Amino acid sequence: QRIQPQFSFGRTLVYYPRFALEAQAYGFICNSYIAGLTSPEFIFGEMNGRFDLINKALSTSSTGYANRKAIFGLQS
Amino acid sequence: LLTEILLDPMYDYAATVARIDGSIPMHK
Amino acid sequence: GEDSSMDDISAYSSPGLFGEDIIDRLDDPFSIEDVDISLDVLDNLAPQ
Amino acid sequence: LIMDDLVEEYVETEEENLVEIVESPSICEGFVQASSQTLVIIPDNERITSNVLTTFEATRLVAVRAQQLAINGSTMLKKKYSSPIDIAKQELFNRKIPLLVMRCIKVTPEGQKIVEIWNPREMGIPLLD
Amino acid sequence: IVKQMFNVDITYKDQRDHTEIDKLRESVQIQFNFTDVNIERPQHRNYSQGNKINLLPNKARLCGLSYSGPVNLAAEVILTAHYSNGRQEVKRASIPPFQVSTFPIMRGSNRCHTHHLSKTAKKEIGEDPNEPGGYFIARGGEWVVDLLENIRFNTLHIHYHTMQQGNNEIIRGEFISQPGGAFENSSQIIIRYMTTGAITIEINSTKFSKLRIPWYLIFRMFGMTGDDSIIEQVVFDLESNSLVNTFMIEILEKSIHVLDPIFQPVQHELNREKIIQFLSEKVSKFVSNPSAYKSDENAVQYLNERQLTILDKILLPHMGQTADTRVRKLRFLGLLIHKILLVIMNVFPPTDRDSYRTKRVHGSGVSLAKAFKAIFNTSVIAPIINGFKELLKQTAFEELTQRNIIEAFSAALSKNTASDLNRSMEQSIISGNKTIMVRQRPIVNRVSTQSLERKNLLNTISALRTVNTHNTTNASKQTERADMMRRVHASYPGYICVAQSADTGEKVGMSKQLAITANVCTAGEVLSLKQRLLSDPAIQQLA
Amino acid sequence: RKEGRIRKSLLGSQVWSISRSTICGNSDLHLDEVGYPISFARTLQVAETVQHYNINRLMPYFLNGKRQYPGCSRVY
Amino acid sequence: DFDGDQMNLWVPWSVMSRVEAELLCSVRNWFISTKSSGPVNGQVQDSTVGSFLLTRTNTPMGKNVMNKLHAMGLF
Amino acid sequence: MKICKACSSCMVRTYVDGNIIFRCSCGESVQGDSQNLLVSSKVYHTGEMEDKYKIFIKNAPFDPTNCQIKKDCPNCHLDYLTQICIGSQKIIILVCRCGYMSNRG
Amino acid sequence: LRLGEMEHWVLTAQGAMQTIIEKSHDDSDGCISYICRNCGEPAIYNASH
Ligand SMILES: [Mg+2]
Ligand SMILES: [Zn+2]
Ligand SMILES: [Zn+2]
Repeated sequence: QRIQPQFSFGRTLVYYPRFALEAQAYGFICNSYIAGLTSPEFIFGEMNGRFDLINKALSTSSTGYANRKAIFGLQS
Repeated sequence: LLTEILLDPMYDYAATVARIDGSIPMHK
Repeated sequence: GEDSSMDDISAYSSPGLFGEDIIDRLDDPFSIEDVDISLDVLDNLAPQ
Repeated sequence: LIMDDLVEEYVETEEENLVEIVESPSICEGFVQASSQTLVIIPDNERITSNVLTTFEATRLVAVRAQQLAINGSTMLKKKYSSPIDIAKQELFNRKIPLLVMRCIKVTPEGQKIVEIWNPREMGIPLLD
Repeated sequence: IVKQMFNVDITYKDQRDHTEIDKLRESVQIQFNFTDVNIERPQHRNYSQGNKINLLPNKARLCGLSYSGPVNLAAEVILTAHYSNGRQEVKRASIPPFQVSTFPIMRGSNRCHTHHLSKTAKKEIGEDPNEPGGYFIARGGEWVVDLLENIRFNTLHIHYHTMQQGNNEIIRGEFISQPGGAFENSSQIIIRYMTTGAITIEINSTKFSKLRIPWYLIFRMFGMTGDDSIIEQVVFDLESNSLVNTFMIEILEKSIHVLDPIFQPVQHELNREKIIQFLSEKVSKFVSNPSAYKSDENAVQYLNERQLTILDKILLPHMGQTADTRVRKLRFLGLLIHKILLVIMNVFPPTDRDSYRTKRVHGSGVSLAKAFKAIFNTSVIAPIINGFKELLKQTAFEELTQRNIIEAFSAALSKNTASDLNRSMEQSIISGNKTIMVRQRPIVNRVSTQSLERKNLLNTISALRTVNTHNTTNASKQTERADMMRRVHASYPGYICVAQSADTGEKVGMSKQLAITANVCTAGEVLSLKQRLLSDPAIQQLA
Repeated sequence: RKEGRIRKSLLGSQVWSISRSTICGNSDLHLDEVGYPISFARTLQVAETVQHYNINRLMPYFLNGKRQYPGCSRVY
Repeated sequence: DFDGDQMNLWVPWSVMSRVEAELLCSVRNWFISTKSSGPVNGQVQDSTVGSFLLTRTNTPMGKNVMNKLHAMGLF
Repeated sequence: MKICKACSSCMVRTYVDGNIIFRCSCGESVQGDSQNLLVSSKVYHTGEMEDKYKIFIKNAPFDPTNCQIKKDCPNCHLDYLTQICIGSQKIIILVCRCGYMSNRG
Repeated sequence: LRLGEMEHWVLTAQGAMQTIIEKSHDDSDGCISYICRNCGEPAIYNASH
């Protein structure tokens, strides 16, 4: 799903108006990396960038509990 | 007593300005 | 009322989070408790 | 005096749902000693286990022979070698290893250990290479 | 903190009966206050008998010393002797400004010897000419007090009970109220909406702890015992029907008629005095006999007056700390209940736990203020308290002279302690741990600490610009919470660096960095703006 | 717990004769080969028993000692 | 990968362990993945594109050929 | 909600037996006729888009951060209007600082 | 330097032993224990004395 309006009621960022209908307000990045993202495009990209960093850290710990439980159930 | 003063930083400052003036030998 | 001699020293530390009083039994989803990896080689978990 | 570095606390929250008069004799109960077993060797024509050594069994044979060549020095290799590992490996490949593979399949409650004794010199040898 | 907040009024009841006046007397009121306190620049005894020559930071770092400035205190002690038949003998003593403590001094602050020294002097004194400072030198290591990210005070935080454990509760609203500037002690009130229909108000402060009161009981403690007035205070109007007022009115009725097990005797009571007595009995310590004291009218009066003073100082102190502000406190509490019940309607969503509008960053001054008030209490007041108790044990009360009083006051702060304010402040600086035991009590240290790893000046500056939320006891359980508080929030841009974060492990998103132009404000002149607002013709006051 | 007797001391162990270092690429090594620095090779040792078939081979190791590589400093 | 990873290395000294290590735990047995039943190893990065460049038909210069000296140098 | 005329206290309902008779803790009773028989009610998809956003709609033309569109206001003929989106129904409301409200909201 | 639970699991998956014996006993706290075989309790044995 697109970027949720978390800044305020109906706002995704301070750079966009409340209940903005442009796709850019909800994460649609128009530029490419070689062109250079703008300030709000970078913020939306960082929200996705951090959200991938969080998933990695969860992945190591979440699978660790499952791996140890699975090993002991099956090792014998 | 000396170990309390020799490690005191203002003694190094006082020493280094005496060396500049030449009041004390450059080495120790 | 105006005494502070046996003031409860816990209330001196003002609350930092919201639900500090709630004991929660779900384990932390970021702990390395069940992952037997050494502390020095924690760089092996780093991304790239 | 701020101590800090508390020893925490530990909590276990689960349940283990593990689903003629009598008095105290000392011989009817007890007996921590287990009854001595008798070895029943399955006849060579009734053996149903593989006639090819597993990589585990071949590795165990080579390791045991190499250790015994490290303590002893006697072998049947015409081609001499400088390492006990090589001597044991070639002894296995040339089918002159002085070891037997006992495969145990039973523990009968009557105190009966049923095994199949397999000769590595007559068995197939895995890859190991 | 030392003058306004550290006032002592403690009464002891001896059993010493070695003289006729000793038998006639079983009471003593110890009362004292400080009006003098100043931290001066660090000093060092060069040869254990010198005149405390100046201690420079490099001397502290090299020799493992602590770069701490001595604390000079002066106190006025009032000793009152209480006898039977109403007699009252008072002994007053004034203590010269004495010093047994040192407070750690942040390098670069106005009490640091390198505060205004020239860059060349810093160069030849052994210091970094270009570094800004902002760290502490304690036991051979440099420590940085980080920016502890704290929720906003005087703000109603409403969150649904989405913990999936102990779900006998529905939405909860907490309100930490601070009487004024950063250093005033805050009292936290918690409003809980329950499955049974009750609305319980719990106040957590010095004098109160984990005690849950029905809302109408707190309301009618201050008069206004009529249910009509309470419902009008919450819903603001009983005469405009609406759909929202109907729901709030019906659920407040349900809460009013709910029988709680603990406050049964005073639940139905319309007598203000009886409720005040019941709460004073339940919440005040040192009263073990619930029936013996009741037969004495003056004991009842003392308990009632003390409880009323406590409730004046503890319930919404930012609303006021005087009895004449109690009705407006009731109005504010009704407003809070109205906001919580509005949020229940799904009319408003819960407070964003990660939005930075409802978050504050407390650094060095505030965190050290809280740690210092706790440590000063434990390591100064209690020594003095026990010393004076033993002094009364040793010597007849009118027989105490002026010199003996000062001997017991100063000596009690000396023996077996001799540094413990400095040592405990150092321990708080070094640890920064979110669980410490002081005098065997599991409290939390709100001082965000970090060892000064001088990998480069960029590392040092980034460390001194770091915002930590610093998970406390009852940390993040396995839920969406551990993920959301690590995500880049939509309020971050411009204040919190959207990019800077740990890229590995538990610390991903846990430690935040100030943006390049972001700054942390100090407390402003609240009095001037409040006076201007009150003098504004466009604003109609509560009255 | 993880630091307890069972999970730390029974299900795992601290071992001797083990080395740890950063890894790096060497395109001139076979897939079944690892590049071991000589400092670590002289630290870790291999226990070879002395028999008739290997006494000639182990003599250069014994004669070198700590002075030259390949060598040895321990004899049982 | 080589971004700072550290890996343990211990050399067996016991004859039983040494016999075991080369016969049973050698990496040749882990070439085929137990998990997926397919190969684990192969060409990565520098050689996956290197194998394509070596085996492609036409280079931007022309036909992808080399004289004897450079064909020998490949070996 | 029934309040005691003398005690100013909330009165229980006490449906006994064929009628509704309110009772206070002071023992007073006031009974109830006709319009007191509504015990409980629930209306679905109601209480939304009227009472939740009335203040927000009223203040929207004055909010700098609200999105605006190029559309003529019928009343004051301003070239721009304030565009408002509320609810899971995504109801679009155009409001103006002159009080024009698009009759929706 | 530690051979934790996961290293033991991997060696067990490889069916190793011997290497597990070597590392966990010979290159670790490997001792030799005496049991009475009659009462099952640890017993005292010494060859020198
Ligand atoms: Mg790596
Ligand atoms: Zn009544
Ligand atoms: Zn208009």
